[PDB]
Amino acid sequence: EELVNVVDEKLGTAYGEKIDLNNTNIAAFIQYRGLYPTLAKLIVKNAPYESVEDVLNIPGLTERQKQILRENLEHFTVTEVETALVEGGDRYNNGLYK
Amino acid sequence: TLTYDDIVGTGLANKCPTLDDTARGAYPIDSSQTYRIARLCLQPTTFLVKEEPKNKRQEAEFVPTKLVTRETTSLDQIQGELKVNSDGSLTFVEEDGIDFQPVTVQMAGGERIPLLFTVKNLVASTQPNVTSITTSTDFKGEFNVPSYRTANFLDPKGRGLASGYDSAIALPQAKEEELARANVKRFSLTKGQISLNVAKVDGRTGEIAGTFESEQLSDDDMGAHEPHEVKIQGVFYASIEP
Amino acid sequence: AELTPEVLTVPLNSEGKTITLTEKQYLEGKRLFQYACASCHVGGITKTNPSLDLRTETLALATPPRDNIEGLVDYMKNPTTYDGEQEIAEVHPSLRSADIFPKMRNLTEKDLVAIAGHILVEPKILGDKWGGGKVYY
Amino acid sequence: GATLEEAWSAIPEKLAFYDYIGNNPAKGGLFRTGPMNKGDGIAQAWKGHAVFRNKEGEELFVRRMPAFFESFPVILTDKNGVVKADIPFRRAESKYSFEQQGVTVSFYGGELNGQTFTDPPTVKSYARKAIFGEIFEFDTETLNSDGIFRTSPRGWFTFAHAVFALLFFFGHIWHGARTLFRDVFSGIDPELSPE
Amino acid sequence: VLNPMWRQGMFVLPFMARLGVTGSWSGWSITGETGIDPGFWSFEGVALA
Ligand SMILES: CCCCCCCCCCCCCCCCCC(=O)OC[C@H](CO[C@@H]1O[C@H](CO[C@H]2O[C@H](CO)[C@H](O)[C@H](O)[C@H]2O)[C@H](O)[C@H](O)[C@H]1O)OC(=O)CCCCCCCCCCCCCCCCC
Ligand code: CLA
Ligand code: CLA
Ligand code: HEM
Repeated sequence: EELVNVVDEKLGTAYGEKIDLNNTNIAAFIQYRGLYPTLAKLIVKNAPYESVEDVLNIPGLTERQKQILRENLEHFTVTEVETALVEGGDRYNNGLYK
Repeated sequence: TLTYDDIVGTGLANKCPTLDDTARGAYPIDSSQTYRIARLCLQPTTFLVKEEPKNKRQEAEFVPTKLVTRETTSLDQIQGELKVNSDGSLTFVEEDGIDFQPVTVQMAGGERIPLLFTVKNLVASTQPNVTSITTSTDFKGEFNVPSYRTANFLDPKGRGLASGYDSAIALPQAKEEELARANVKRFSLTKGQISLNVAKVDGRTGEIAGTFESEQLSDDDMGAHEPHEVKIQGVFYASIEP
Repeated sequence: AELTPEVLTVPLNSEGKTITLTEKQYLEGKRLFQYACASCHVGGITKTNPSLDLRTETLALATPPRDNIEGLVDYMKNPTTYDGEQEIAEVHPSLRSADIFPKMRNLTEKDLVAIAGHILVEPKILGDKWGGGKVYY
Repeated sequence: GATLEEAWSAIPEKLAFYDYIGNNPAKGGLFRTGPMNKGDGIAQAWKGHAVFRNKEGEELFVRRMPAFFESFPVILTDKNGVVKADIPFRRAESKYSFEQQGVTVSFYGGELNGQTFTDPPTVKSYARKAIFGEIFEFDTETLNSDGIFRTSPRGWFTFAHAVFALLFFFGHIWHGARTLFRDVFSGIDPELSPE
Repeated sequence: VLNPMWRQGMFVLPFMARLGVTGSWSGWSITGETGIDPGFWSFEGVALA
């Protein structure tokens, strides 16, 4: 019977160390060679992935794109979708600007 | 035929489309036709808040409430593929649209009960063996109701969920525990459940209107108070196309 | 004395060559940067889309590399997202698209090289104050 | 030649206490009506010095709260002023959160002694209360404290022979002036024009 | 039901009922009604009066 903050806790999972495909703000996508712009719109769109790799099998991904993801696969992780983190279409615009 | 400069101000854009009394003429559904919905609209009128019954255990009540925020209530522009699965029943799966209007009605007492009138992630279906939508047909299904507020949001005094001061703050050496309710802000997720019966249908237009009744929950307020139950009533239009 | 020669010297090509610079060009850089418009872009952020900044690192991770006194030139000539996937020419000042953003007409390879050098140079002095806004101000 | 434990369990009660911002006279409030006790409460005992360890093992310090602030964000700086831990506000772009940097707390001396706490919540907590100096255990129930500081006698007394003395010089200026001009006191003297 | 005026230590409001003022401009009554709110002449009135 000990209620606890959700974001704070999920900051304790691998979510805080890497990029979370299913939750993480779409903004943390620029920090790598050519990912942000489009790949992200597809990374972020496209259902939530149970496995970190199911990224590679995304409908219509390009022969090059496919590559990139593979290449960057290093930094992606996953944790249960977080209701509090995804609701409000925050993932597109978290409220965090420079 | 009406321009925005013609309808703005009437507080009409909050009341949505009617179908004149040339209805009852069922819409010819195929089973050979894909079919989708165009701007499904739910205009409401009756907000009832199930009265937090006193400790006594005899039939909890559903009091009537007064609307506050003028006209910021109705919801439409909802669209979604209208599935025609086996046994000839129609299931409508909403993909997106304006559907989360935040309203705050004033309870019997002076209470200000705020809920998030919404029919999001909606999956409504009707009766089986139906090749035609008519005064007969009806739709029942589930919802998804987040919470009045987003993830960020700072209650006065700075606290918050995905941000915010994190504690008692104003009170430094105060007694930590018992404020848990306030400090850690939990975030709710619950089911809705509407019900849609048609009353006016046009055969060609794909248009169909009728009354609806949604029963959902109110404001979790991060953790503050246990939400209050709410039933919602009003008419709804919803044009159908192939 | 403080605005020294090499501190005014920056990377030219994705291959290493350095163009160093002058007090003259630098100036046009300032004059330019602002005239070429800091209106969204004032200081070192990006008001139309705050997610992208002009800090040295950010330009490196761009595609193609955009930290080259060269890079920025292609851009200003023809613009591309951080994908380098689709030309953003119609929504961004560019010589490719002058008829949209007038200020971009009177611009020249001389004027460009300058506004360019201004971008790769400013960080060197201002430190973080370049990328950040409000916070560092 | 002593256990870091025997070390702090060595330090004397009363003294740790002095190192508790809660006695630093300034922190009070002009209307904060009472004795320092209906504030942090009744000090019952010293818990122990709280040294915060990194996940890497590095020792950290809670960057204290300077007398001027009633509010304050806890920050754990590397022994050399560097920043290795904090309690985020944005929390969506957190780079140094206790949880993502595995902060932790051990205790030497006090009553807590030789104990350590690991769970991200309590570790945090213990820190925020460390920003006050030496953590302690206050019985608040008895007097029913509020959770806000008050100022020490020394504090009041000063503010006393303060507004008091700052006024008296006005009496000085007033009587001195009514001592010397006891002449004009009545009227200006109907006679005029010379000067 | 279990908190009618008389327990709450009501002394003057008990009368507003005898005569007839059953409710307050706030949608409630002493019987425990709903939707029906008195005219100006409702508790508040009697007082504002
Ligand atoms: C209303 C009527 C007005 C009439 C107006 C008439 C105008 C005439 C003006 C003439 C006088 C004004 C100029 C006086 C300057 C005196 C310099 C001074 O301040 O002297 C400087 C020192 C201060 O020492 C302080 O000491 C502190 C700590 O040191 C001490 O404590 C440390 C530990 O923290 C160490 O232990 C250290 O060893 C130990 O010395 C810090 O170091 C500080 O930086 C340092 O300033 O004061 C001292 O020794 C001297 C003793 C102080 C006497 C003060 C007399 C009145 C004014 C002070 C009242 C302040 C409180 C007001 C309360 C509210 C209302 C009154
Ligand atoms: C007119 C008659 C009358 C009656 C029957 C009541 C009855 C009541 N009042 Mg009330 N009240 C009245 C007049 C009355 N009031 C007036 C005129 C005022 C304005 C000053 C108030 C202000 C008031 C408040 C603020 C409250 C009440 C409350 C109440 C209720 C609680 C009982 C209580 O407080 O009494 C207390 C009983 C006593 C104190 C008994 C002993 C007190 C005195 C009479 C003893 C000494 C009398 C005299 C001075 C002796 C000296 C004589 C001399 C020769 C030496 C009760 C229903 C309470 C309530 O229910 O909700 C608000 C309450 O909070 N009243
Ligand atoms: C706030 C400024 C102020 C003003 C406007 C007055 C005005 C007055 N005072 Mg007075 N007084 C003051 C401050 C002031 N006082 C202070 C701080 C004291 C210390 C107790 C006094 C003590 C005093 C006495 C005992 C008397 C007066 C009296 C008077 C009245 C007659 C004039 C006088 O006595 O000489 C004015 C005196 C001065 C202007 C002092 C000169 C300043 C010093 C000597 C200069 C040297 C300071 C030094 C160089 C600074 C170096 C700084 C260093 C510490 C770092 C007159 C109304 C008389 C009175 O009213 O009785 C009828 C009287 O008997 N005063
Ligand atoms: C005139 C001087 C300007 C220069 C030198 C300049 C330079 C740049 C550069 C280098 C980028 C890409 C950053 C990166 O990915 O590393 C960029 C992006 C961008 N710029 Fe500018 N810019 C200028 C003016 C403007 C103006 C006036 C606007 C106003 C519309 C603007 C709007 C944008 C937008 C919206 C982007 C993001 C592109 C996207 O991802 O859609 N810029 N700019």
